Amino acid sequence: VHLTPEEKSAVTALWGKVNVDEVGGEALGRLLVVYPWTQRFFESFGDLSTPDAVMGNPKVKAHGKKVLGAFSDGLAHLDNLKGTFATLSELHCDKLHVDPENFRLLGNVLVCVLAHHFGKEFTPPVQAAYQKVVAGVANALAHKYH
Amino acid sequence: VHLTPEEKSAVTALWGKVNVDEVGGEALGRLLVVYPWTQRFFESFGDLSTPDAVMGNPKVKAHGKKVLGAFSDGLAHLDNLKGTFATLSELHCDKLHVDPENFRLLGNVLVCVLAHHFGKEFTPPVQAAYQKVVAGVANALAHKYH
Amino acid sequence: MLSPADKTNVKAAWGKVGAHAGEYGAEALERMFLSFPTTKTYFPHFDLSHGSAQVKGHGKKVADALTNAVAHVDDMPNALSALSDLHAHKLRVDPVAFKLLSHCLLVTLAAHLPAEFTPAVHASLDKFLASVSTVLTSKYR
Amino acid sequence: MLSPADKTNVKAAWGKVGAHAGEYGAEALERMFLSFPTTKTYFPHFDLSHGSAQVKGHGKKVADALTNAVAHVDDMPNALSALSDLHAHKLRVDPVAFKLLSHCLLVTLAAHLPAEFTPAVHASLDKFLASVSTVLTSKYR
Ligand code: HEM
Ligand code: HEM
Ligand code: HEM
Ligand code: HEM
Repeated sequence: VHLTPEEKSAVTALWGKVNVDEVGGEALGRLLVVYPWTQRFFESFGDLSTPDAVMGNPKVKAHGKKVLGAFSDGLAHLDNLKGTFATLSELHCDKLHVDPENFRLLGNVLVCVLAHHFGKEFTPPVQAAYQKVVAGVANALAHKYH
Repeated sequence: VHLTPEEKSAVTALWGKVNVDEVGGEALGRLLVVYPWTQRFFESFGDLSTPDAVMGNPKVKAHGKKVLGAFSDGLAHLDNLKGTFATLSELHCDKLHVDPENFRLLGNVLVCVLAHHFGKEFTPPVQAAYQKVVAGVANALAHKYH
Repeated sequence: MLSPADKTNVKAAWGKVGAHAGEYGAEALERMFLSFPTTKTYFPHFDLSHGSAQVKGHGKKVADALTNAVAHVDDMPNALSALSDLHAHKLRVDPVAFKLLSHCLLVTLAAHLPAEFTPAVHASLDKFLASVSTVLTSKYR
Repeated sequence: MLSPADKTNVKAAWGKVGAHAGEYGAEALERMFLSFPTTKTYFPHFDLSHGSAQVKGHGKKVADALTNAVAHVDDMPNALSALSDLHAHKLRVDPVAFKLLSHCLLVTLAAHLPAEFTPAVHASLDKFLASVSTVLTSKYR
């Protein structure tokens, strides 16, 4: 999306240091604990009664990796989030019945997790470039809903 | 604004029956009464303590006609809302300091007002087309914010 | 927080709906589904075509609950407790969706009450629907 | 509503905030202004550049009202009555903007309190900021 070059490169460089497995595991898990109603799509993951259980759930952890995996491949197509995520958008609407407001919740969780992990390095200007990316990603994922 | 030509004709057709001066005053008045925090922008308009004070206020009425006259002109340019509203966008941001969430609140109130005026004529699909229009107009008015 | 005046305006407006509640509930639902298609993700098991019977049936159920809240406007958290458990623990609808339905019920009411949908009343009904939404969402976490 | 676990979680995290509260308040504002530029519409009278004194000063005021809320966590409406009056009748800030500041505060805490910002504490802080926000918008209409 409307991303400044100095912005574009702030994102990219930061992402190069991200452990996608850990981070995805943590974003998704935080999502299920901070906003419990999102657990409605995960009944078959198992016990999700307590934060600990949610955070130790291998299917959560594994699903977290998949999601962020797909997100990660997206930061390489910033000039075209819509095309990259179109099939995903359809599947989310037509097979999975996921309200896109959930994509926004995850993005905000994602931004808290990046801050948790990188501390001082996650500066306000670096946070701004990520907020653009995350909203851009959410909007791409909601694009094919009818 | 992605609008179907059947949507576009539904919208333009209804709009042809609108008395903009009156609907404009009603929409603005109801905005100020239903969402009283929005009065913050209108201290110079005098008395706004009761609904009749607001609805009959000659300044609210004049200002309403002016808002809607400009919304109208925008309905003749659905393919270039951004362009049409560029200067007004700048003006609302740098001189008036109006938070864009106000354009969306006003949008929703306009839709109930049209609903009030046209009754059954305001069909579910006709409403759906107006919802896209007010959203697009609100995004065009926010687009030069920085 | 509803005021005496709000409570009066709401009872007066809902009194006029009367035995129209269900009808207007279905209509509200149909407006929402067309205006805000993402809300369809909550009823994947329904048939959402115009005049659909599951939509009518659900519309009546929604309108009955609103009718009950009006009948119990000074005790809404308790009158709506069961419904509130259901939404928080089973249906888990995202909170923003309540705002969408609320707008649509308001549109539906406006289209049917040309005489009673005054600014004062519109205001009161908007606060009323936000209080109902707050109650139904109060046990989410 | 905040549970006992929540109050405790909140008091503990804000416990380690200690004397950086003012610095974190300021940081959160700066984060909000940059990420959500529309929020600048509420501070046309301020110099909003990096490290300006109006932001700092303001940051300390906000942080201090949060200190006061946590300490009166059992009695917020009363503890924040005056601030509630102030926002509803004078500042008249749009309710949606409270969500933005809250998110920026949360990011600010996650950035400065790594060991403390566990998934449970994150949940509680979010509920708390929401409760505060509700209280600050409870008299709007
Ligand atoms: C950052 C935005 C997101 C991205 C990029 C993403 C990506 C993906 C991908 C790649 C899959 C695998 C589909 C396949 O089998 O090929 C998937 C599945 C799924 N996603 Fe998303 N996802 C996102 C957010 C969400 C969130 C917010 C929710 C709900 C809380 C959600 C719910 C699901 C569900 C329920 C599945 C199917 C899981 C299963 O097979 O059991 N997703 N997602
Ligand atoms: C459809 C959305 C809107 C449109 C098309 C619109 C259009 C206009 C126009 C044409 C003007 C006159 C410009 C000038 O004086 O040079 C104006 C001024 C103004 N607008 Fe907007 N307006 C919109 C919404 C709003 C709303 C929602 C608010 C606040 C709730 C607002 C606040 C103002 C204020 C305070 C003025 C200046 C009043 C004065 O002259 O003292 N506007 N707008
Ligand atoms: C004005 C606010 C609302 C009220 C008063 C309300 C009331 C009700 C009632 C009475 C039921 C029936 C439960 C039973 O079987 O006894 C129900 C179920 C349901 N509601 Fe809510 N509702 C509201 C808003 C929402 C909205 C916003 C959503 C999502 C957009 C929603 C989604 C659902 C779903 C999916 C069911 C189950 C449908 C079925 O499978 O039969 N409701 N609601
Ligand atoms: C976490 C919720 C918030 C709390 C606790 C809070 C607290 C405060 C406090 C303590 C003051 C100072 C009052 C005084 O000087 O006596 C204040 C003023 C103010 N706040 Fe709120 N605030 C919150 C959110 C917001 C929101 C989100 C905004 C707008 C985006 C906002 C805009 C303002 C403005 C413009 C002032 C006046 C500043 C000045 O003119 O010096 N506040 N707030």
